[PDB]
Amino acid sequence: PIRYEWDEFC
Amino acid sequence: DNREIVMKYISYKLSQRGYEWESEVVHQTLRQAGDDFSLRYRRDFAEMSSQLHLTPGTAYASFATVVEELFRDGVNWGRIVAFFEFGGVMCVESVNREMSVLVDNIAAWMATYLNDHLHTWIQDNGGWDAFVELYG
Ligand SMILES: *CC(=O)NCCNC(=O)c1ccc(C2=N[C@H](*)CS2)cc1
Repeated sequence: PIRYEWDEFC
Repeated sequence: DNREIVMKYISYKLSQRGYEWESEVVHQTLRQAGDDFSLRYRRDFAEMSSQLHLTPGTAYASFATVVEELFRDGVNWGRIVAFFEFGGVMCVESVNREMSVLVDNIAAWMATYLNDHLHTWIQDNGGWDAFVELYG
């Protein structure tokens, strides 16, 4: 789940 | 060595504030990604550090609470960089509040977390070399 902005690249 | 990646990251966050406390490409790429992350993802780091109220007696639980939240539904490289930067920021905050003895304690908690909860994911996802190719 995308919960942090740094998750978006992953 | 996970201890050495922790120690070099913390030593660097503290040297950037004026406080004194190839594998070289991994350390260098991690320093640059965390520096980048602290500017770009200010909002996510402010939410992580918002309910800290750092004291020697509450520090362990504050660190465990943030890191459990960060990794609860999975591991990716973004969360790994954010783990190093959140540990770094807790060390800087500890020194700033005259709780510099927390620095060694935080380093221990970070080394244990890496060894016990992040090592398997790192090894199964191309190791630190994949990190360097992707972020470096
Ligand atoms: C940036 C990164 O980690 N890139 C490597 C490829 N992505 C993954 O290995 C990866 C993607 C997504 C997830 C999760 N989704 C739900 C929360 S963690 C884990 C790993």
